[PDB]
Amino acid sequence: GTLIRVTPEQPTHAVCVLGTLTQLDICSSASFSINASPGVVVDIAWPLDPGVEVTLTMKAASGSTGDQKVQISYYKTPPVKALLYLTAVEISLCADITRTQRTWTWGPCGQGAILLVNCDRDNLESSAMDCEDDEVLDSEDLQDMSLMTLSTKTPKDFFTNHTLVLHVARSEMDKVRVFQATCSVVLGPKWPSHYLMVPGGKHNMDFYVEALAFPDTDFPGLITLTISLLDTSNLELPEAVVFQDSVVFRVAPWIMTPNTQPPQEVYACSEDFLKSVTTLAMKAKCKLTICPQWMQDEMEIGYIQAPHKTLPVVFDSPRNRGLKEFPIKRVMGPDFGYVTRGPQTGGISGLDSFGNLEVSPPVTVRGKEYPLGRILFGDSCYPSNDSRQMHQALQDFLSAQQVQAPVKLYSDWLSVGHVDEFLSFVPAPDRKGFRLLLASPRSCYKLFQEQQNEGHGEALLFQQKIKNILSNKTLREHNSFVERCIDWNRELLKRELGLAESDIIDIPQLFKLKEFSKAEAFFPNMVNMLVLGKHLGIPKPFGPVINGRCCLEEKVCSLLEPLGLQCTFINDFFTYHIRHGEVHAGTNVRRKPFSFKWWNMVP
Amino acid sequence: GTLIRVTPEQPTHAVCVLGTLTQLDICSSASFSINASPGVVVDIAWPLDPGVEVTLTMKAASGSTGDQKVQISYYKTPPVKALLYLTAVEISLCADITRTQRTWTWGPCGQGAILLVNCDRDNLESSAMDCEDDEVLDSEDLQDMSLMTLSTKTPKDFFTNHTLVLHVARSEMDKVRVFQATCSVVLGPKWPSHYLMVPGGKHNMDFYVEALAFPDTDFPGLITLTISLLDTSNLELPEAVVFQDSVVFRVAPWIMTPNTQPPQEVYACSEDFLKSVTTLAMKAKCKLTICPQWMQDEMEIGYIQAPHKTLPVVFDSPRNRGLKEFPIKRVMGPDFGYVTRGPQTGGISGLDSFGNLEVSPPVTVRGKEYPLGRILFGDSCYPSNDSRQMHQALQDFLSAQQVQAPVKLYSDWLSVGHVDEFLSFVPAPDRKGFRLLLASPRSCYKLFQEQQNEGHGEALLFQQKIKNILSNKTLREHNSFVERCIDWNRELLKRELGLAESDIIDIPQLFKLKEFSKAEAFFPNMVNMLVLGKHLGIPKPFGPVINGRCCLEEKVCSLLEPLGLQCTFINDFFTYHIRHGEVHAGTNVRRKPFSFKWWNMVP
Ligand SMILES: [Ca+2]
Ligand SMILES: [Ca+2]
Ligand SMILES: [Ca+2]
Ligand SMILES: [Ca+2]
Ligand SMILES: [Ca+2]
Ligand SMILES: [Ca+2]
Ligand SMILES: [Ca+2]
Ligand SMILES: [Ca+2]
Ligand SMILES: [Ca+2]
Ligand SMILES: [Ca+2]
Repeated sequence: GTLIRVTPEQPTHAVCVLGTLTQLDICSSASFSINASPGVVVDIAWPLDPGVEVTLTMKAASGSTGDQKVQISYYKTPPVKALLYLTAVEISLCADITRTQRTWTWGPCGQGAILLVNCDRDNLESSAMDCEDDEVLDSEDLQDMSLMTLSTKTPKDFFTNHTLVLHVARSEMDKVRVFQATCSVVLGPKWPSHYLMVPGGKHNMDFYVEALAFPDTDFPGLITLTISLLDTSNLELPEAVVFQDSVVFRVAPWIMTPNTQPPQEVYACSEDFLKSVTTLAMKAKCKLTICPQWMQDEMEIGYIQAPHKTLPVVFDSPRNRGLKEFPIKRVMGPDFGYVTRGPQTGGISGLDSFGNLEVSPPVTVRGKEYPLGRILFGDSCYPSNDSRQMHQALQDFLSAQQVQAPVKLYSDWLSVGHVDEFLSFVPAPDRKGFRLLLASPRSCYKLFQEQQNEGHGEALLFQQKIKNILSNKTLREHNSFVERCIDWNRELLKRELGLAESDIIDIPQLFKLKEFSKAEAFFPNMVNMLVLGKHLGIPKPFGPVINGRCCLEEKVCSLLEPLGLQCTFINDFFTYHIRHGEVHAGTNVRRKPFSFKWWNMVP
Repeated sequence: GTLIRVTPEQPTHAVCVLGTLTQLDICSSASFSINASPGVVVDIAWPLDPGVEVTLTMKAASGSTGDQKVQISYYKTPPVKALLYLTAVEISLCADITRTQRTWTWGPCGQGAILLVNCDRDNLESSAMDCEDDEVLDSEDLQDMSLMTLSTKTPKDFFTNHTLVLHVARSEMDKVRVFQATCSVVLGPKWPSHYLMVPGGKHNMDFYVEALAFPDTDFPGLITLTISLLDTSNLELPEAVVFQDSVVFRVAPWIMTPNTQPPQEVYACSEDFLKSVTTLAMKAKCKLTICPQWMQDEMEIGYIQAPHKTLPVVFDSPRNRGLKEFPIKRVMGPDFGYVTRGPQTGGISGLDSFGNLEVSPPVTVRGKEYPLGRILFGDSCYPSNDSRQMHQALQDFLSAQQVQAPVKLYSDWLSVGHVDEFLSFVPAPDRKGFRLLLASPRSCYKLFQEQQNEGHGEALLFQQKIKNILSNKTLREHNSFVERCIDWNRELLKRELGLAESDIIDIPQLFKLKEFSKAEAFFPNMVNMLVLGKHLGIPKPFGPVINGRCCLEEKVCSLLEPLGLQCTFINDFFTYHIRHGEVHAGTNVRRKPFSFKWWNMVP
């Protein structure tokens, strides 16, 4: 908004940007009438009372300075004319604010452009994320960036006495970079403002914007870019600002992908195990990449999305065991982004591994819908000197991507400590579209007791007989405490995901307590499975054999077959189980991103 | 929520905390009926279909373990009884959540206790904020803290096999401390969890909680304290959690105090100037403290408030000139809190001085009400190599106190750079309850021109004559650019405070451009005034003398008299004006805090 003050002493000269509101102070220097050239529209809510509001609007840009005029006449005495020469310009900075009112808003009916972190590597043969320099080295790189467009409509000579400057706050320049195209940098970590070399008349200049940081504890994730129109007419004074406009970009969050999303690519380490996963992949329709152990624990493949582009992004875990380089060389690349968090030289724990990191399927909870589901990750029930957690920097980061609003589950009771070890999700053809698989000691005691009741108490696990497993009073106590622990999470998941019992399938699974009374799988942990659509790669439990078949496998089939799930039991025993993890821990999946556009959520 | 599983194999034993929801899984091990002792109420929404929900509620705490029982009978065959022995306890952690549903919410109808930073010094003769140690050294200190209360109702022997532990996340322990009273620490930066020594029966233990950090960029300002009930019955297993409850405190923000709040105490430095402010104070009803120059620029007196207590808190500016120690020795003390921000060894600017920091009066803006008004502070219109700003750490801090939602105004055009130099607010007996005073070159040219018209063009400012001031073409150009700058802010303030023109009074004030074309006051800056209720201490302009009186003083009186304001013109010329500041820059005020409770705002 602007208030021009006019005077009989002499004429006023002023610019009006189309779309702003220009009022007029007629009273300050001195009844009155107003007449203006045809291009000016004087609405006028005359007596010389200062409560009278007089606005001026223009419809077309001027073709020449002082193009349009307003004449205010003051009247017992003869008239006194105060003159005002106006020049109208179009000054509009444009973005994709309708995601295909200078505030960013969530929702299908909100407004605000979207910006991707340029955290992938389109560059020829380098090893750096594209955004860690001040150059656009490849044409393909521009697809990842967001287009912003300055449009001006001015007289041929306007920029004789005006300059436009594009700028970002100092607090946000470390998070964004802006290239101008005919590509060179105009804004970035080094430069917060830049004078545009614009010609008079009708012009358009394209800018390409990338982000350099994902939202975090210290970054809500909004970047503001402003254009300012400056009067540089009087050579003995500074620039005076005449008009300021600006777009607000929101930095796209890193988004995770539940087991219910159609798989696209599988990952593992390098013999018979390797072959069975390679059969599942080929059935699941996805391509396969291999590495020459715990491919689950070191990385998590998410994605970032915007109306113009969407690409997968690896979340490299701060645990830095043998697979440490795999995310930065093999996965990162063209349309494959990269993020990491946490201390990299050491200072982590086992809950920092990404088998401790999962997402739920889309869910609705006492009204609040979570279209991308909710990150699940494990920790203790309270902090003590013995208790473990995922590092605060990872928790903080997942929360700052506000979209899959994380839930803390209880995993510290397990030796290894991964939510993976007691839970999985699977597709289902009805009811919310999935099932929760929770590991269940109750279920396996039931199954074994029924087996001994039907006469098979001499049947051998692995070698232990059913009769002995059930009579073992310590095994039972251990598995009761483990039931308490899993049950605590059952109810967490129930509350935080809005699940009912009919959303949940118990899978027979027995546990044992070992070092520091932490829990480990008594036989191969079936819930630690690889979900490749409806083709499931479950660990071979090597269960009691009744009627020419493992009664364990049989029970799971009874449970998952009627959901249209096809169970394959992979042998991972000497290769994986005895080393504290299973099929799910020896693998990873790239899955299809949600169709639902994260920015349409109202978190 | 809890789901107890009952079995014919043998009786189940379980605790139920009053106020939780206990359901029953009758189907897992195996028509049926339920009968329970009188203390249990079985609502029951029978056939043995697993879709049948069976909850149990208790009304009184048990007097002894397994006090209450539920008997589930299974029935062609004769009955099979599964038994369940329940023990009910009261476990309730209490706070002042109704500020005189385990989420903190803003508003007159929301919920959540409030926590003060213990940033004052009640301690005898020390020099440290109370909260920088793990001791409560004085009884008086407990008034600043918030009371939390654990109530238990259990059988005399319950804590034979259960322990309660109080805890805070590791991410929040550095921001809170908790003392237990009969006072010693149980939680804090060192300790995230603690085992409570509670006796069976009916007990209550008081805790006293203080906060150690104000909300900031890295602290939204919520602290969560949780109690956990742990079963420690089986000596060969870890503790199993049975019940978790928790209160959420919000850390009270630092709140600033507009010129419209009744003054309580004035501050200055040590001759005739000093005496005139001492007359104004004594009329304004407030006490006076003095220091043996720019008392405005180094500190800002705000306050923190909670239902139990409210105290003033100094905001010591990172500029560290001669007055650097004044906030930490003279102001800080009993019921006088302390905060600071920004780099303290150097790395600041003049916009960092707190004459660059003001608040508006309470205001409403296109619907959104701001009951505590809005922080105003100055910066440039865009960032260049020459432009100045208030340090990001100060801006970040003021914004994180979400309450007086800051507005950036344009002050970098002034030499010194303070919003103080072009604006003040004053009480008014009508219309929103105040006036905005903006400095106005327009007004003074008008006044002088009218004076020369009425024959006084030989009248002497200071020595310059009116005739010459008006004929001076450079003075005029300078004052036009300065008008552009003040006008830019007029409209900012109009938009961001919802002001209309009738909220604003122009005060005649002429400026000159000097070093680097920055602006300074041509004569004593009248808008830089000390507002002590309705008693105003304005700088003596030493204006042209007409009719035995400065026509400048006269104009201001014409302007402020009819608002019931009493102008006193203090001479600060050789003492203050010639050193780049005025009365407002040579002073400070403690003012009465808003009656409106900040937590009732919906920011
Ligand atoms: Ca680049
Ligand atoms: Ca790229
Ligand atoms: Ca890594
Ligand atoms: Ca790309
Ligand atoms: Ca994972
Ligand atoms: Ca203390
Ligand atoms: Ca205290
Ligand atoms: Ca200081
Ligand atoms: Ca106190
Ligand atoms: Ca101030």
